[PDB]
Amino acid sequence: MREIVHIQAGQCGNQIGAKFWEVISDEHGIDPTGSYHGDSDLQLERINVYYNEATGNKYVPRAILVDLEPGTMDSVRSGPFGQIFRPDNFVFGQSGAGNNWAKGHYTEGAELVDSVLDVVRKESESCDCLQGFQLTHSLGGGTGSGMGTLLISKIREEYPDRIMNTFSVMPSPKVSDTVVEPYNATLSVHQLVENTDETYSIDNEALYDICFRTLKLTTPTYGDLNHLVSATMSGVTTCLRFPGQLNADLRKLAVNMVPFPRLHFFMPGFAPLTSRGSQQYRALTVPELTQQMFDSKNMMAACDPRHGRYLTVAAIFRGRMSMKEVDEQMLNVQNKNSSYFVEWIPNNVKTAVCDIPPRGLKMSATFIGNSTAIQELFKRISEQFTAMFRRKAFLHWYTGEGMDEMEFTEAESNMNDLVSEYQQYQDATADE
Amino acid sequence: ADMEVIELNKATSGQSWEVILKPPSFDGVPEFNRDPSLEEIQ
Amino acid sequence: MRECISIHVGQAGVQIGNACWELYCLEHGIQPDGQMPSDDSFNTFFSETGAGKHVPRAVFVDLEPTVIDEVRTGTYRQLFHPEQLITGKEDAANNYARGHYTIGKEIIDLVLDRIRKLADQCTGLQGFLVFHSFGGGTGSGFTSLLMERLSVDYGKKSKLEFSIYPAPQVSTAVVEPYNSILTTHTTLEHSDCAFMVDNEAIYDICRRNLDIERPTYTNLNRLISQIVSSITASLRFDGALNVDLTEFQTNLVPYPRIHFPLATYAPVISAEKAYHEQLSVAEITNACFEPANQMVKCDPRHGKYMACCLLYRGDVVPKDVNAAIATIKTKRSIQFVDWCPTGFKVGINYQPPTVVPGGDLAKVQRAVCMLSNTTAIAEAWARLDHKFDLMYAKRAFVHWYVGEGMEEGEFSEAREDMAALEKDYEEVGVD
Ligand SMILES: Nc1nc2c(ncn2[C@@H]2O[C@H](COP(=O)(O)OP(=O)(O)OP(=O)(O)O)[C@@H](O)[C@H]2O)c(=O)[nH]1
Ligand SMILES: Nc1nc2c(ncn2[C@@H]2O[C@H](COP(=O)(O)OP(=O)(O)O)[C@@H](O)[C@H]2O)c(=O)[nH]1
Ligand SMILES: [Mg+2]
Repeated sequence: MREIVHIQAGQCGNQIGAKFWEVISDEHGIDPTGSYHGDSDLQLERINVYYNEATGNKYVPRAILVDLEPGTMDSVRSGPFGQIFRPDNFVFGQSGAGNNWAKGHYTEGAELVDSVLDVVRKESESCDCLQGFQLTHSLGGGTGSGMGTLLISKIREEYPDRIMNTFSVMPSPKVSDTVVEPYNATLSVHQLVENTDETYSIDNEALYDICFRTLKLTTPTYGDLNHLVSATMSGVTTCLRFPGQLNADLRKLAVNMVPFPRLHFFMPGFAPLTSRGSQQYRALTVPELTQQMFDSKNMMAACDPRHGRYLTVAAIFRGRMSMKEVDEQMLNVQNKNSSYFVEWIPNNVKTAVCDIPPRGLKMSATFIGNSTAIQELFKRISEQFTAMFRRKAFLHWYTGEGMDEMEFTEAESNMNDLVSEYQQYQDATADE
Repeated sequence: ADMEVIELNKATSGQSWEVILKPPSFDGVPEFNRDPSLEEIQ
Repeated sequence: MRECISIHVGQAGVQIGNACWELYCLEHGIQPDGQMPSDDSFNTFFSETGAGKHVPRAVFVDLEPTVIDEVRTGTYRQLFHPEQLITGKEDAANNYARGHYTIGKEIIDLVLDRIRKLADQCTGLQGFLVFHSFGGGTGSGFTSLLMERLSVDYGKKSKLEFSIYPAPQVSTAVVEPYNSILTTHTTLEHSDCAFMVDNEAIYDICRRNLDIERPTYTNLNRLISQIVSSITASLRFDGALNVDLTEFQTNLVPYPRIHFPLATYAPVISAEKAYHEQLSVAEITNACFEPANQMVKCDPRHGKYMACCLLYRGDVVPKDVNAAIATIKTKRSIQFVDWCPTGFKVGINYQPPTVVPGGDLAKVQRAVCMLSNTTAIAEAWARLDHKFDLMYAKRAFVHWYVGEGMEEGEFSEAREDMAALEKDYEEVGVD
């Protein structure tokens, strides 16, 4: 287990993916040319998980950039770290998906899919020991959503034994670019339930609420939302890219986090919450960092963790702090909040501490929870879907692509079963 | 106050012995409580 | 000549192996390059090359290369020949099924070929010492696979284990109870004697006795190595008790399945402490009957003894020992089973405990390791079995094992075997 192959699909996927690469390059001391200029051996110890070493001192992201639209790709190349990417790894179409899952999954996407697989095969065959794949995409669009899930299925076919991981961004009416987002999301959730091993549920509803309510940003931009996404992505991948004992690879993370195959949707959390401009800040102790685990205000999925129960939790502390203090504080939270952890999975909270804090902060905490409360996110999508589907509104955009009504009914039913499954384990007891 | 000891050996670095403080209460050997091959394993 | 082959499986096994071999070298005066400027018994553990270099009779195995890569870059890189440090590419991902079946099946033949090459250098091979964790996929899965194959290739050859019983303070997987029960069931019929080391007991000794706020594997292993060295000192030096591997079994194992002795070590003293009075034989002997010095957390006062071995090391006189045993009997019940004599088999090995320079342990003139087969050890199995039951009732995480080709029936079989083992400890203590 070594290399992770990263895929970026659609507008959102490429925007969030590009930010992930500039954040992690900065943490690993890599400049936009690919040269390491850091001053810590920890930065290079597990550099091979995300970077290929090219001739000389240069490091190249093992990243494939995908879109059915060319514009986003140009914006990435023009960017700060745009030059770091492998030129041959940009795979783009000319005919977009027009925020239509059917175009991304069946028409335009199907036409481009083989060109993408050719690039993923090149990266995969170069690997000493491929862990698997990491996909960043939105569920509300057409490319990220439809083509992204098509790619997952095509990759799963060729690499059935590798770990399939995603960072899936959930649509919200609060920051919506299309009226059909509930359809695109439901059709994609159906695909993810079946085809991924782990999915980080990144909710735009929660990101907007954090920016507006907590960061006091009257009109949040994608730039503001993406600052929270990149902080979360950096946090959840800490264990994979730095030397550590816990969840050091994609499979060990999945084995510790996924008790039942379909229940692989994670609720990420982050503390402290910061705004792009906020380079202040003077705060955050160990008890303070720990308290934000149950804090709904710090969740990247718009669910209250106190409305459910944690099946499994992974908590990552970053910065210079006492491991003794972390262990005490973490035990206190489990003992005080006993009722929000399932009794039939003993020692289900695993903690890791990394000496390297993320940029701008001296101390941070990242939470990865497998909570039954994630059903609130799926319920929200199902109700938005049904409001439209009941009247067959905008259905012509999908049937016009060759889709049948049954696929819509099936996707919805599968998502409602997922909700019902979370509820089942929420109500389960250690009567054993 | 009384005890029995049974000397075993002495060597370059050793000297061992038994000790008996309360002898067996029932008398005699213990009275209470496959395969494989290569074919069986494969 | 009576050679012993040491096998170190997975991260725990390899890391404990590093601590053991470092200590053996200090005890026998072997430098990290295998050179020694020199009783002769050390030859049971170290072979000799044409250049006068001393090489451990050991194999280090891991399914991932990281841990072993540290041995082959480290201080003792010249001590071992490259062929005895075996690594795969893909780990068992804390999954017994991956370690035993999927991944293990690829490297098994290579590991046995290396073991065979070491055995070919032996004139009187006694058997094997197997070091592994219960919790990891390699430590659990690969060990049981290897143990089965060793029984086939080395017909009625002694196999002893040093098993790392899992602790939540240092646990890396939620599935450790599953891996622990699966490995215990499969290995039970293949092991002659197994010494469990509870990571919590070791963690607590480091915290309490060595004043280490947050003990690391380095701290834990140094302490573990001292107990392993106490058990193996009479094989590596001209000892009187536990002189051969068959003698461990004879002295401590009354029934084939009840082969899990409890180790208790004393004294454990901090190095960064003010000069203190050396402990007497009475003081160190008293410490053996204190549950705080145990290697496994359990209550012997709630159990019954079936065998007790006291292994003294250093400046110790038989008169001092007998006086200490006599006073203990006057104050303590020390209850034995009906069919066993109330007694101790005592051994004195003249070499005082050696400690790693710059280590956490203080140098002492005398130390002692008590190996007792008590029914109280069943408490450790019960704790593990209960955690297994909690998850298994919901089939939580079971899909990971089934996906690797394991059958759900193997989980039931393993658990029923553990229930029979708990029942055996109960039946053995009856009268
Ligand atoms: N005492 C001690 N315990 C250890 C050490 N390393 C790991 N463990 C324990 O062993 C268990 C984890 O298993 P590992 O040995 O790390 O895993 P592995 O055998 O390499 O197997 P895989 O990584 O899954 O292939 C946990 O209970 C750890 O606390 C060590 O150096 N010393
Ligand atoms: N967080 C975030 N969401 C975005 C971004 N761009 C678009 N979205 C969201 O993604 C969905 C629209 O999909 P998009 O990725 O633009 O379409 P695609 O190009 O066809 O994949 C909606 O839910 C948008 O709110 C971005 O940069 N950040
Ligand atoms: Mg390992």
